[PDB]
Amino acid sequence: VLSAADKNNVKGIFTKIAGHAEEYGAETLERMFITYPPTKTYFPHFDLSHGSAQIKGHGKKVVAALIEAANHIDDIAGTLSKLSDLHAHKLRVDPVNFKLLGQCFLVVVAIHHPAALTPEVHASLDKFLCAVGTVLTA
Amino acid sequence: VLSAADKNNVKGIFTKIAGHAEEYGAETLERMFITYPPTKTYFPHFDLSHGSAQIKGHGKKVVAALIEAANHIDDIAGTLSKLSDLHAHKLRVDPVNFKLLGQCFLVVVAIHHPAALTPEVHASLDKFLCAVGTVLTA
Amino acid sequence: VHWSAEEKQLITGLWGKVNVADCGAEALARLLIVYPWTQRFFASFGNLSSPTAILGNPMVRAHGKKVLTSFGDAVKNLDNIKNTFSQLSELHCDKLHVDPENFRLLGDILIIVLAAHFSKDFTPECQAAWQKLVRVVAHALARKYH
Amino acid sequence: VHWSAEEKQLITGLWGKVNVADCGAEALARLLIVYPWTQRFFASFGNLSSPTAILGNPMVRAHGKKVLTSFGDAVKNLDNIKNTFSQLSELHCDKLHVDPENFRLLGDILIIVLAAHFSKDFTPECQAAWQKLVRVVAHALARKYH
Ligand code: HEM
Ligand code: HEM
Ligand code: HEM
Ligand code: HEM
Ligand code: NA
Repeated sequence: VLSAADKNNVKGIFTKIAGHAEEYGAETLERMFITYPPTKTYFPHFDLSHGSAQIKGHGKKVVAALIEAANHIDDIAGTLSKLSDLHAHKLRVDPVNFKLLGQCFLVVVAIHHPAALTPEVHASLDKFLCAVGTVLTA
Repeated sequence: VLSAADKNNVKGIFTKIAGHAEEYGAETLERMFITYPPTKTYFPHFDLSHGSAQIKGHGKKVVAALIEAANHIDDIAGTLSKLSDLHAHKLRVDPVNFKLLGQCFLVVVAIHHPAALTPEVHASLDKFLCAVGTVLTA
Repeated sequence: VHWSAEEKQLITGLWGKVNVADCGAEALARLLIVYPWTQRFFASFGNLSSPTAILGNPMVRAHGKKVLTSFGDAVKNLDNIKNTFSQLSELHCDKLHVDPENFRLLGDILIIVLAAHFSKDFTPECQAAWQKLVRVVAHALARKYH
Repeated sequence: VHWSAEEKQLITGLWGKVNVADCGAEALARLLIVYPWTQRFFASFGNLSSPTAILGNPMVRAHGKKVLTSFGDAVKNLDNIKNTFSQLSELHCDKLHVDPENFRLLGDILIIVLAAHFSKDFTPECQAAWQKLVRVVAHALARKYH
């Protein structure tokens, strides 16, 4: 599970993320769509060109949901269970895709806050993202 | 997580696994070593020939641990926490190996109880084995 | 990969006893029930709303037979599996964009279906040979990604 | 796989700016810290008992430089990667029995290390090309399994 150090490491890095939800979320999605083009299949209703209004709005929601889970890190499943039915039942998102989006989020964090993303913080954030992915695929 | 139906499916098939702990555990391990020979690397201290005393004794312990997790299916992590330090910290078992052992266990169940291993039960047992593997790699 | 005489015998021997229609239908239905995100690829098959609906669906059963028949093409030319699956690789990789981890999951399900149909005749050595076969087929199917 | 002119430019252009010693040491240390089961393969390196020990271990630092230098051999012949990595495939598959999922994990860590070193110069298109490169190398490294 998430240790006490994991939780403080995650909360610590998110003090740098929390003010950039739209910017970092949009960049995470744009990186995912360009690096892993098959992920575009889940967004046929979107304009997927750079900086489109739909990508910006959706990216803000994704990161906002992560911030929610960070604020209630003691029960991530309780905060995000409302997204489980959407992703696992309605959308049928292949579980491999959560690792792809998580990789893109870590790249965004590394680009903007390289000194904060130490090996130990990286380890904690990987466990946090894996825990979120398990809730959303449940 | 495990739904209420998953928990009912797992317990039912395990009423037939209990009482065959040594036999089914030994066969699961023999299948894993033959089907996936790299897994033998974790047991350099064992005689790995068919029906060796170490394989039989260890197989009984593996399935006994599964039966224990089934008996306390509502909190698998508390029941298996001591084994987590052994597998993740001391032994450093690569997480891929938990899927290999789980596959061999499902093969043993299918060989002996094919009618009990319906698609819905297979689905629930897969989720249970995945949950155990997640605890043991924490 | 290299096939030993014993592996070839275990594969061809078991294959002659496989009920292609029944084992194929069961393997595909289990894929859709055990790993429900795979249903996203089969919306054209209609009613996948429950395990009972999936197991009774004519299109799931027909497709599963075609899938297992394709495994038979591997059995019948074990040294040419790569050429045998080249067109199917284009379909699954370029057109359907099925993640290759799903090929692994289908192969593992097939092993469990064969274990159920053959019981103790599905020896550990037989499982080893068939696991190798489904791995080789999954690799051939994933080729057009690399 | 096939490589576009823009992909080749992104790969060779970034490669000329990579600190092979520092990025290689960092990627290997992150592998051992983020995915600690990988430490089982490196017991000959001595003290891996903490993040501090790993990051200061001279054998980790030396090995990480050799690993990234090999990625450079891929950069320097992008259409011949499978042959370039043939001997390394025998080592990792036949001798060490490293599960190929670990090759994917090291590649993903390398991408995060490159992102940290290059910041916004590591554009989405640059990440796409480098992710493709680490995937192609991982595939070549796993060749001797098939
Ligand atoms: C960290 C992991 C993820 C988080 C926190 C997350 C969060 C969210 C949120 C908050 C929504 C909006 C829910 C609503 O408006 O009611 C959403 C919708 C959606 N998500 Fe995710 N998501 C994640 C991963 C993924 C992945 C990996 C995919 C597919 C590659 C995906 C595809 C979608 C789609 C297609 C929608 C519907 C979007 C729309 O119609 O506007 N999500 N997600
Ligand atoms: C369902 C998954 C598993 C369960 C329930 C399980 C259970 C156990 C138990 C109960 C023990 C003995 C603990 C003790 O005596 O204190 C043990 C030890 C051990 N396990 Fe596992 N195990 C699992 C998976 C694995 C896997 C996948 C591997 C490697 C491929 C592995 C390798 C070992 C080894 C090497 C030992 C030490 C055995 C000895 O020295 O006697 N285990 N496990
Ligand atoms: C080793 C694994 C697999 C083999 C040998 C295989 C084989 C085949 C074959 C032979 C066909 C042709 C069907 C026809 O001729 O009508 C086919 C089609 C198809 N396959 Fe696979 N397949 C495999 C795995 C998968 C997986 C894992 C998925 C999805 C998760 C998938 C999705 C599909 C779909 C959607 C079609 C088209 C069905 C249609 O439109 O009628 N396949 N496959
Ligand atoms: C995926 C990209 C990888 C590349 C390009 C790569 C490359 C290399 C190279 C160049 C060597 C040097 C061989 C020599 O000096 O003779 C090596 C050795 C080795 N590699 Fe890898 N490697 C990769 C992944 C991994 C992974 C993921 C692991 C383990 C989890 C691993 C474990 C080892 C070990 C144990 C050695 C032997 C070290 C020694 O005895 O000094 N490699 N690798
Ligand atoms: Na090679």
